[PDB]
Amino acid sequence: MLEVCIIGFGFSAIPLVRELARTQTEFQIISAESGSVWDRLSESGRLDFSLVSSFQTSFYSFDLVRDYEKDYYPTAKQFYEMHERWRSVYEEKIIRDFVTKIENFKDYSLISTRSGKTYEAKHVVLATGFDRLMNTFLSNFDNHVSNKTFVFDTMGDSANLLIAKLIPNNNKIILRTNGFTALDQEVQVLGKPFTLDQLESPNFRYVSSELYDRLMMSPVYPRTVNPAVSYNQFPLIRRDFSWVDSKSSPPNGLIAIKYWPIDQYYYHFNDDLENYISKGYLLNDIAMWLHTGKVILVPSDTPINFDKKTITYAGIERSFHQYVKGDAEQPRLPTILINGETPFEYLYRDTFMGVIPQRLNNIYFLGYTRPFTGGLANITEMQSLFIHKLITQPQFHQKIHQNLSKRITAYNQHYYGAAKPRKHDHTVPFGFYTEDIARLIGIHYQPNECRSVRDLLFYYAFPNNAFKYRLKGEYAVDGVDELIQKVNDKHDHYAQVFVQALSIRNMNSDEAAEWDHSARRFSFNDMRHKEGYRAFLDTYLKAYRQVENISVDDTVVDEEWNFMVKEACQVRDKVAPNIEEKTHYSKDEDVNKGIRLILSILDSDISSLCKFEAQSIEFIRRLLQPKNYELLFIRES
Ligand SMILES: Cc1cc2nc3c(=O)[nH]c(=O)nc-3n(C[C@H](O)[C@H](O)[C@H](O)COP(=O)(O)OP(=O)(O)OC[C@H]3O[C@@H](n4cnc5c(N)ncnc54)[C@H](O)[C@@H]3O)c2cc1C
Ligand SMILES: N[C@@H](Cc1c[nH]c2c(Br)cccc12)C(=O)O
Repeated sequence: MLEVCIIGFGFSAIPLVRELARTQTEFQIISAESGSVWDRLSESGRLDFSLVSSFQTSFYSFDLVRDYEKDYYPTAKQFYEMHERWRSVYEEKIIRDFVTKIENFKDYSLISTRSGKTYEAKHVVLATGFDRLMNTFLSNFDNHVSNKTFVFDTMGDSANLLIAKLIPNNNKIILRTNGFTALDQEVQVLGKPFTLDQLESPNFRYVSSELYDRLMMSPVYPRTVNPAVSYNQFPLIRRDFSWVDSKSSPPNGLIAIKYWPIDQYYYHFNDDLENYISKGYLLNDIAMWLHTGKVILVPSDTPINFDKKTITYAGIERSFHQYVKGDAEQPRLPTILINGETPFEYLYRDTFMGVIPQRLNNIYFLGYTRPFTGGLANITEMQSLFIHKLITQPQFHQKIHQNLSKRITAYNQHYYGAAKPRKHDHTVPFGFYTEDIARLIGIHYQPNECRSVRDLLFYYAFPNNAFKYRLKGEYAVDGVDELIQKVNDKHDHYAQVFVQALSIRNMNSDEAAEWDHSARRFSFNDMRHKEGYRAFLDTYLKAYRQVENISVDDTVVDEEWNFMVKEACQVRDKVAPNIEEKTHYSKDEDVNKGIRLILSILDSDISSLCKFEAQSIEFIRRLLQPKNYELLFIRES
């Protein structure tokens, strides 16, 4: 009988197949001939976009140890070509067929296929991905539509990509919204560019959930009164977060869109716009679209006449060309019968770590946990080590399953509280998930074992990418030592994000919210750095039309649209005049000061250590024994 059957091979299954081949575990893959969305987008020539996730979090450790030389955002073409390169390695192990039913029993599972062939396996892994209706909308989208009005009822990464393609052709975008969370995918720290995944320092949650809440949540929750932040200029971008009932922040279930801020897009791509646009690097600054009025937010109750294709706002019956409603992604799961009898019903919170459904036996889910920020690779690489250890080591399989129900209950209370299950429950902060899996597997690090300040920087400030836990130990990948060294040298050993915790150690949430936005350019949604890129935007729109071979008449002025923009931007026109020039930027001066201190005692032992320095050395000493380190779902009962 087959030891392992993997149903679905695209991207999530790659790191698991690598570990099974290394231990020479008997496995077989069954994946359909149709392929994935990247296959459909390749055949139609629609891989002309880039990832919302950084290279260091979007490619696997065993690829990064060879190819990493700098931080950047890969293209969809590079992402798919990596999918194809690995499929070529493992094509001999893939049966091209479609699984239609799985009958799960106490020790094995009976797998049925579309061709009629039957397979038995002791361990079954599902890595089939998700179905999304927006995928087909992207696959049939005509990029030549011009001078039309579009109404979106949902905002997301796919809607933002569609808007990025609609803006340059003089298309007007109406968002009937109940709010959305948008974050600059790259920010500046003292002028230097940082992708947002670099500044999350998740292990500071072990100090206190309140400190880490003040570290992260001011750009999400309306905590600052600073008139330069987008959620003060456009209050309809605010979401209702009354569902949050956990003390772990950012909460599980929170989703955000990652976009190019126009100032960072200009920094990277201005000197070769047409080539970068053709490569897939598209300006998608939703904050810039609201600033210029190319996108307006209207209340969700704004009346739409779907018969006449009109939307009534600002006393205007605005005709629209197309209405866009996003869907909810659902896992591509085949029919699964518990004990061969009872249909299994998927529920993320009824699985352990998104991997182990407790209603089934020896069935594992790979690729259904979504990262809040960064690429899926961080999640699926850690999931693949977790699944591999469960499959190949019976004492670990036993240790996890003996109290599986209690682990799931303890996990849900920690990350969801008393909140009822939501459709977005599968979204987790990547630095929390990778660390949780590392502690479950035993490839984690110990904060009490740091001896120098450099050790505390690596533990707390170095991002919890998958490869961070593959330097030594059971699942070490060769070359990670050089990779971690290269990453440390290019990011000043992450002292800058370490210093942020130093700077807000004695602040309350309101003081930290104001300190976050006291910078000349605060990380996310800074509306002071948009107007200065208006002329560049015109250059961008022209470069886009040349790449796409489009002729767009942008002379006819839409006085009706300008009237709706004025109605929609009343709050902006009231709060933006209150933006005041300042002589000191507290965050910049505090972070620059702390970096000087940290880099001066970088190699000193913590035991071998006039006031800011004194409270910082005390803060550094307390880091050896964090008081919020307990994670109940890690324990065996
Ligand atoms: C438009 C879009 C943009 C994205 N951008 C990013 C990004 O920037 N960064 C990021 O980290 N992630 C991104 N993702 C998510 C992720 O990278 C992709 O979803 C990727 O395909 C990984 O999914 P997967 O390998 O789990 O499943 P897939 O690769 O989608 O599918 C695995 C395979 O399983 C097969 N299969 C399914 N059901 C069966 C069955 N019953 N029997 C047999 N075979 C089956 C399918 O045919 C498919 O070929 C994006 C996703 C989409 C749709
Ligand atoms: N702590 C840094 C970066 C940061 C804050 N909040 C974030 C969220 Br939410 C997602 C990703 C990154 C960040 C800062 O304060 O600028």
